[PDB]
Amino acid sequence: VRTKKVPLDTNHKRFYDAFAQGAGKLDLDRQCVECHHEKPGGIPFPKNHPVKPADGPMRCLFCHKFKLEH
Ligand code: HEM
Ligand code: HEM
Ligand code: NA
Repeated sequence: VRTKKVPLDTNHKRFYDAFAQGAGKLDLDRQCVECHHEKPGGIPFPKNHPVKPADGPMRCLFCHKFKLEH
């Protein structure tokens, strides 16, 4: 099935804007961890979600596309 896109909402608008301005996806991915992380606090990944790699950030934007894209 389809994997979920980045919500276009107040929580993610700055990433949409940064992306539109030329920000690299790896730099953006690093900022996602602020909220999307493991216990305690924040927004935990579901069971079975991929875990972070040794080299560089988990590539959020590779699997979770922005909406409004071409
Ligand atoms: C960083 C660029 C980033 C990504 C990528 C990302 C993705 C993401 C997904 C795929 C979801 C699930 C949406 C769904 O189930 O349909 C999701 C949900 C939420 N996020 Fe997020 N997110 C990124 C960054 C951040 C940051 C920095 C925050 C905190 C300010 C944040 C927060 C949230 C919240 C809350 C949700 C729940 C659904 C919603 O209200 O949007 N995300 N994110
Ligand atoms: C990068 C750190 C990253 C974030 C942020 C992120 C978010 C995220 C959320 C919030 C969910 C839950 C969705 C829901 O509530 O229904 C979620 C689930 C899935 N993800 Fe993810 N994800 C990040 C990284 C990655 C990477 C690198 C991949 C692919 C290798 C990936 C894929 C998936 C899949 C599949 C799911 C379940 C289906 C879905 O809900 O989209 N994520 N992710
Ligand atoms: Na990426």
